[PDB]
Amino acid sequence: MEHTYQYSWIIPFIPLPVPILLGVGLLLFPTATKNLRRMWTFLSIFLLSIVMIFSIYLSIQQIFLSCIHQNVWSWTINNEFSFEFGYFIDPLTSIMSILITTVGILVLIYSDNYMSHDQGYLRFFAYMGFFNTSMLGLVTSSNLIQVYFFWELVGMCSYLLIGFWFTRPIAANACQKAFVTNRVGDFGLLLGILGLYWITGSFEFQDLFEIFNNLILNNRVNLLFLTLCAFLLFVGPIAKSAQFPLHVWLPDAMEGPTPISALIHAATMVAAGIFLVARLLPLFIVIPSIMYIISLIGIITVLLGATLALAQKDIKRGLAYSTMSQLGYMMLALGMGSYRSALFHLITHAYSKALLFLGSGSIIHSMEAIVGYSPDKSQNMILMGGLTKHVPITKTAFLIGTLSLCGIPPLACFWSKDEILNDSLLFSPIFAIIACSTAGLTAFYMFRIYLLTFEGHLNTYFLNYSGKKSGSFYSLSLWGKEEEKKLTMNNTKRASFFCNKTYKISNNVRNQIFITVENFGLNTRTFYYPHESDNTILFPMLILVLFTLFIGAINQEGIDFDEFLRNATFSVSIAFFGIFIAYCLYKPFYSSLLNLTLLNSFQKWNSKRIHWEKLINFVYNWSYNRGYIDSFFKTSLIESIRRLAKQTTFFDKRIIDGITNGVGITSFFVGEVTKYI
Amino acid sequence: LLAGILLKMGAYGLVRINMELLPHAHSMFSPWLLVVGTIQIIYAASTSPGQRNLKKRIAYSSVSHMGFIIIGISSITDPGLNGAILQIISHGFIGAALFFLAGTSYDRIRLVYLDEMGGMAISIPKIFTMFTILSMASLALPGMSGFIAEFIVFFGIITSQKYFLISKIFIIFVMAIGMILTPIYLLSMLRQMFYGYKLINIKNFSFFDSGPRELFLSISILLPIIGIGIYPDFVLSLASDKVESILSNYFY
Amino acid sequence: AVMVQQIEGMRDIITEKHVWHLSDKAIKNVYMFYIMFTCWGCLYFGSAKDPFYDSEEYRGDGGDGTGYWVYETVCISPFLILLGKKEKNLEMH
Amino acid sequence: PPAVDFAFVHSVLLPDGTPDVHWRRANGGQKLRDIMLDSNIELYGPYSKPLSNCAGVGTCATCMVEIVNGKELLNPRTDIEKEKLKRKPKNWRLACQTNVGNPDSTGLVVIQQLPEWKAHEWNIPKNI
Ligand code: FES
Repeated sequence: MEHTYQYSWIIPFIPLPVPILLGVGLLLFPTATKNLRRMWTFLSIFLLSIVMIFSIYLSIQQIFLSCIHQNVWSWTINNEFSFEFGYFIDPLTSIMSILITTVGILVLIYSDNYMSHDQGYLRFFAYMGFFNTSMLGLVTSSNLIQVYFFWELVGMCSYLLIGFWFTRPIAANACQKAFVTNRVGDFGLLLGILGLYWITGSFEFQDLFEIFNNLILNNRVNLLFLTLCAFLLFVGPIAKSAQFPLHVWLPDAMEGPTPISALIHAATMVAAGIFLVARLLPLFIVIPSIMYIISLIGIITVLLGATLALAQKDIKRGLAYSTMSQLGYMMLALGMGSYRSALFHLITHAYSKALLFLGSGSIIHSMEAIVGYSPDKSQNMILMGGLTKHVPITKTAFLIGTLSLCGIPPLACFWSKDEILNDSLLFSPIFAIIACSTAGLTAFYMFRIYLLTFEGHLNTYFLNYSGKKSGSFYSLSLWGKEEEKKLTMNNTKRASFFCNKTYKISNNVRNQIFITVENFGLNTRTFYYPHESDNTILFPMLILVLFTLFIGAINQEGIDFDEFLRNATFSVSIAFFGIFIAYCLYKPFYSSLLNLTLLNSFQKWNSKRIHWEKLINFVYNWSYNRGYIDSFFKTSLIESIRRLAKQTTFFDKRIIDGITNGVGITSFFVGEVTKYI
Repeated sequence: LLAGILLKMGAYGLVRINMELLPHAHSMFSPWLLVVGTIQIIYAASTSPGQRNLKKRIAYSSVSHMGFIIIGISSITDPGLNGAILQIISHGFIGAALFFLAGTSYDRIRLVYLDEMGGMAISIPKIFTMFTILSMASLALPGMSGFIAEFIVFFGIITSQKYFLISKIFIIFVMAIGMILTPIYLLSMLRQMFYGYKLINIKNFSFFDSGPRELFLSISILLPIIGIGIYPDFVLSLASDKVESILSNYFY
Repeated sequence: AVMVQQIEGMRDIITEKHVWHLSDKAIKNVYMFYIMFTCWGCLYFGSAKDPFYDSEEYRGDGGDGTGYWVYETVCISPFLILLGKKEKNLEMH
Repeated sequence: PPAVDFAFVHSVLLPDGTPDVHWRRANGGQKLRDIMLDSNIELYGPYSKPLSNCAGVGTCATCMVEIVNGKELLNPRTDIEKEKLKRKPKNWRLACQTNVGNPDSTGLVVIQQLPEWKAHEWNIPKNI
């Protein structure tokens, strides 16, 4: 305590110098620093390991000693600013610091091989290290000034990571939409911290906590100003944690890397909003209506995040909407006032879905050998099919992750969601059974994802489907030296060479002579099956498996750090109901464990597809059109600004530049007239 | 220099002549100049996506950032006027570097508008990374001087003795829409002239990148922006005494 | 520098408050060295092999260093081919 | 009765090296997607999983079928076949956006199901 918090200012700045050296290396001497290709990787990993060990040491001192350190320095001293940039060590700082550092180290170990076949390598690790710098500075922040500072820097790093692969234009639309949405949240954080400075005059996390115990009891401040100030202060976490108004940036983040899917969300950056709301809960329990607003936004986005992940063709977008629905669970917990269970659910999701993203990217890099390089091919969860037979450790890691979200008590994570629903049902009956219903839906789509990825035949090398596969397996025909010397140019064999005559019909033969000329055999015959990725992909997945097994059982440390059977079996029953409904739909007949009489009766009861033909249509159109909110925002929010921009440059160039140009036009005209008069 | 220093005189004169020579009529019309600056930021930030031209977007971007100077001058406060001086120096660097890089981008690519001139960032990555970082400096995005400039302008609004809450809420709201509109045109410029891929541009052109001279220009403007964006007393400390001497005439 | 803060809500706070400022002279010093760096960089990087503004891509076509050399080029070289076409017709092509 | 003569040539070959034609029967025209669902022929391929289709509305290009000699009794494209599939060999239509017409109909349209994942080109006769 005596000498370890005075050097707590380094944990933002320790990742920083390798993006500083890359930002002056790639920008000045690109052959030199790209010749030092893998060394900056290990240097970023080592500096983040230093920050990991120091954050673990601060966490050990937080669980031993109950104290908070606020090691503030001075930044500007001219007038009423007197600004500080200090570092606020609460238990939330320890949770967020280990949550950044462990996930960042594992994503960097992953990204050594994810980017190992990328021409863009070092600028990705510059963005990674500068993002880790910015987010660790965000969580070690003693005032809203520095929260605002590193908040916008995190938004910039999100822009850079999503538009990392800058040559593809869908990532360009993605990163523009992402940074603009983060700036719509930044907007609210601005006029929210300025509203708090007008209500308090604080600009510090220290004095807000001892002013908001009696600020609402005053007559000068308005309750309306406090609730609109707190709502605008919540607009920021809406944009970071991808809540219902500002959610349209999250599923477009897929076009960048898969490590940024593991780090922009299921990690640090969507935990920025959770960190902010949980840090400001001593001034969110005081303002009465904002708690209901946070509960309302969470309970609106949990039905949106659930129904979106039901019918995604993309693996990464589906896990993104799963991340958004779990972030809605976190905001629903933050709307409970639950100071403890919200952060614990944050920890277990941020170690669970990070593992799920690394498993998804291992699936993707295994599929790259099959389909070549394409996100509509190598990220399409439909034609993944089954990979249990091929990549087993990826299967085990992805399965432990999806059971960590499905809520399995012994060997996965369930106690978090148990505390969520336990704190939910004694609060308001409207919010509770729909939360359990979304939990059942969450188990449903996560098991749907697991079955479409790992369980069944491959859907791409399947001999019913691929014609090049049937041409490649059968190097010789079924007769050997008969029926052909091989036959190419197989003609229009409608009659099947049976000399079949025709009754009264429209036509049998015509002037149409079209031969189905098929492709050949014995050429690129191999079609190498998706083998396992190297050690740098499995090793973060093994460590995150050890996390999600270790955190999933956490006389407890629930109070010193910061209906028992019926509710638990109800949550497990509705989750296993989602398991069962996904299992009977996607798990094929040759590998399912169910009795074939019941399995036959599933299609026998439902062979009509008329009362299913509207339900599947509505759910798929919802998940495909993004609840039509993407189309409405691209119709009347950004194209409305485009029409406003064209109208405003019309008013500029035509009828205020028109007046100024018309002064000279009139002087020319009166000069030409009075010359000739 | 037309945008770096020639644009900021006058705004200098609004501090020099129109603020210490004529205090009471400046107190009369700064209610109107505040509203005109708030309309200025939104108006010029919305005329910028309407510009197909590259360099005109940066021109109206300069008109947009002058609104913070007009507001900080009209904010009858030390944080207002001091953020105005900071925005003078900050956007001197910002406009100078952006118009420099736009001139060099026109010299390389030879394409003026933005319906053409698609993905060029693989062709000129040094110009792309400097133009990207200086766009971030234009975004009032931190580690850069425009951030702390506009935030001290906001702080001068919110700590005003001239204005009441009815005005201040509207002023903060309209100004804070401007830092949403500014990413729209800046990142539209970035995704037009740099992001993307044109199939015809593979090896036959093979454009020359930023040379070391132009790269020193961009880095040497970038370094004081960063040095002020992380330690803003490189501007406020050389003028806060004089701004106290100015506002001594206004607060009595 | 040690202040123990008593807030009833969460916990006690051990704020440090190292108020500091770069010395008045040191701001002049960092200005002095940055003007030195500007001087050095202007001289040295003006004395550099400037790879774009030397070649036949820029100096060859037009390349006076303005922003209109493209436009006067594509506005005068068609007049050059019209002049050459008239001088071609002057000898009956 | 008016019986349209679909052929429904499958995408993959037989291992002998000849295509396998199935010659489905169903009456008239309501939707080609409903005909291929009802008469048990393989439309979607890998998209035949339950939530792997838009259940007939056209918002996904998952029911695509190459149709040859299919200019006789077919509806035109509803600006969804023109938009979902764009850069195609122009003989490819969505079964949930095409229709072979009216119930009083005879014809010999032959449809290659799954134009994705095939190896034969059909050597189409050049029109006009
Ligand atoms: S089923 Fe969606 S395309 Fe026909």
